[PDB]
This record gives sequence, structure tokens and C-alpha cells, in this order.
Amino acid sequence: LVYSEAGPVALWLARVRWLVILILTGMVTSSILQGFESVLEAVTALAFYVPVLLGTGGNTGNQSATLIIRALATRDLDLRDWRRVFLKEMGVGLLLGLTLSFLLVGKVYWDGHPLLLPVVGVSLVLIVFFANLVGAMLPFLLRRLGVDPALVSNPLVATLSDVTGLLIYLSVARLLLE
Amino acid sequence: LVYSEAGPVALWLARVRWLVILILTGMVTSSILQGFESVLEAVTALAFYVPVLLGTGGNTGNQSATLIIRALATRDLDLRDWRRVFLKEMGVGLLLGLTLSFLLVGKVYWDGHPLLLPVVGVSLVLIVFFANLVGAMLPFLLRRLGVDPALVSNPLVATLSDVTGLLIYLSVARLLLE
Ligand SMILES: CCCCCCCC/C=C/CCCCCCCC(=O)OC[C@H](O)CO
Ligand SMILES: CCCCCCCC/C=C\CCCCCCCC(=O)OC[C@H](O)CO
Ligand SMILES: [Ca+2]
Ligand SMILES: [Ca+2]
Ligand SMILES: [Ca+2]
Ligand SMILES: [Ca+2]
Repeated sequence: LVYSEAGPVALWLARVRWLVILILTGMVTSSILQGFESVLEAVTALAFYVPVLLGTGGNTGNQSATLIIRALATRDLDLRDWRRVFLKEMGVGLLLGLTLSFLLVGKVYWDGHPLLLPVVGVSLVLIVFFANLVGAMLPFLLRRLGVDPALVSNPLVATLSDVTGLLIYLSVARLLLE
Repeated sequence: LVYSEAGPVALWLARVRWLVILILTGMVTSSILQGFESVLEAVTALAFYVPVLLGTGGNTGNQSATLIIRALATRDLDLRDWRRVFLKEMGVGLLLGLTLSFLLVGKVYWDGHPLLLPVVGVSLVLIVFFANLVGAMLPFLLRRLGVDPALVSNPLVATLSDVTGLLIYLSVARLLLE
């Protein structure tokens, strides 16, 4: 509760379960990556861009969730507006996806991996598009369920976007490279 | 400003630069992975655990910062309390590191990469330990610096923990595997 009067063991016991749920969920990514071992081995450069893609997804979603949590608190939006938020946000995500995808493809050209120009460009557009929706809809789901985002919203978006982020990336990679 | 009366283009134009700043910073991770291409080549399974390790780092650090941002706002702590938070938090981080390390090491055994058991296990302890300190100190650093931690920290911790997290993991990889 009160940090100034909490000891190491006390803080450890207060924080541990939430991180443990997050890592147990987090391990699924390693299972997904093992299933794509052949493309990873065939083209080593595929591994180079996993953090940037997943990270850009998580940034997009947490920016998205932060706006929605704000609009819900100020009663600017209500829970019935999730149909409207969804339809508008898939426009914003397309725009953000193409924009950021343009930058990252330029980095792949600089690195000189022509086989990965379509793989990365397609993936980030889809990753940003989908991570944007996940961020926008979590505040609605949590509020409908009596949960306050502060502790929960940010790592939930990050972990969701990592799994859906890999699933998109390696699938596009398996398709275009094999 | 107000989400309900902003259109897709307005929403994109208002969000784009911050995401663009984040991805240009994020590209450093790909350069780092390229500098370790040989260790990536030596053991394909190394790539399998990059999202989990970096993801667990970001979770730990953002949990830590949220606690500190709370204590500073409710003024249980002020900016001068930073040495004690540091000394206390390196106890909490060690405990959190050993705990999550035990879980992730168990997953590496399940995946059947005995050769990677010490590399991953050691790396997660270091990643959790340092990311926990980073989270606790940014609210102190940001406030002393005329920045409000609340608005920026969450993607800030995520990007720091990805770079430092990659640097720890791959370095441990050459030391034990090369
Ligand atoms: C003490 C340590 C406990 C942690 C150890 C966890 C064991 C694996 C389960 C992971 C659940 C989440 C990820 C989904 C798991 C997919 C399982 C898998 O990898 O199956 C491949 C296997 O080699 C075919 O027999
Ligand atoms: C595209 C299929 C969408 C359905 C998939 C659901 C899974 C989560 C996704 C969005 C909902 C987020 C949860 C928000 C809870 C909303 C409450 C609701 O349904 O509101 C409409 C209105 O109130 C009734 O009259
Ligand atoms: Ca290879
Ligand atoms: Ca992340
Ligand atoms: Ca190889
Ligand atoms: Ca070679």
C-alpha cells in the first residue's frame, strides 16, 4: 500500500503475482518462434527486426489506450461508443501503419536486405493496424469489468501486441520466403 | 485534445510524431542484433527468447515506475528520497529476477535447449534487476528535469529496457557460447 513503510520482501510479495502471470503468458512467444525455426535459420536477418516491430505495435496500442481511458473518465465517450471508436480507429491505424512502415522499410533498404522489404513493410502496417485496435478496445473491456487500467492496461497491451505481432510477422515471412 | 470531435486525419497528425520518434529510436535494436549476427548464427534458439526477456524487462520497470510515480504524487516520497528507493529496489529486483528466472529456465528445459539454460537464466536475472532500477529512477529524473513522468514514462521504459535488455542477453551469449 504505502511504499515508504514497505520493505523489500513486502514489495516483492506485492508485485510478484502480476509479473508471474505476465511471463507465463509471455512464454508463448518462444513457442511460436520455435515453430518458425526454418525461416529464421534460412534468413538470419529476420531476427534483426523482431524488437522494433513488436515495440512499435506496443507503442501504437498504448498511445491508443491512453486516449480512450481519458475520454471515458471525462465522460467524453461512453461504453456504447465502442462500435464508433472501432470504425474510426481502423482508419487512424491504417494511416499510422503506412507512415511508420515507410520509415522502417527505409531502414531495411539501408541495411541491404532486399528479400525483407516486402516482409517488413507488410508486417508493420498490419501490426500497427491491429495493435491500434487492441489498445482502443481494452479500456472498454476493462471498464465493463470493473478494472482500473493504471496497473493493468499498459503491460496487457504490450503482451497482447507481442503475440499477435509475431503471429503476423512470421506468417508473412513464411509466405513470402518459402 | 478532445477525442470525440477529432477526425481520423486529425488523430493521425496528432499522434504520428511521437510514434515516429519512438521507431527511429527503436531501430537501434536492429543494429544491435546485427552486431551479434554471429552468435545468432551459432545458435538459432537464441532468437526464440528475445521477446520474452525484453518483454519481462519492460513489465518489471513499468511496474516499478508506477509505484514511484504514485508515491511522488501522493507525496509519500519527494525527490530527495532517491538513494533509499535505489537501495531498497535493488533488493526487490534481485528477488523478482530470481523468481521469473526460475519460471523461464523451466520453459527453456521444456523447449529442449539445455545449452541455453544458463544464458537465458542469468540474462533474465540481470535484465529484471537493472530494469527494476531504471523504472524506479526515471520518475525522480523526469521530475527534477521539468517533465511529468506520467505522460512519457511508459514507452520510455519500454525502449530503454529493449536496448539494455538486448545488450545484456547477447553479451552473456558470446561470453558463455563463444
Ligand atoms: C517450472 C517451470 C514452469 C514453466 C514451464 C512451462 C512448460 C510449457 C508451457 C508453457 C505454457 C505457455 C506456452 C504454450 C506452450 C506450448 C508448449 C510447447 O512448447 O510444446 C512443444 C513440445 O515440445 C511438444 O511436446
Ligand atoms: C468485431 C466483433 C466485436 C465483438 C467482440 C467482443 C470482444 C472484444 C472486442 C470489442 C468489445 C470490447 C468490450 C466492450 C464491452 C462493450 C459493451 C457493449 O456491448 O456495448 C454496446 C451497447 O452497450 C449494447 O446496447
Ligand atoms: Ca542462418
Ligand atoms: Ca515491449
Ligand atoms: Ca545457424
Ligand atoms: Ca555467414
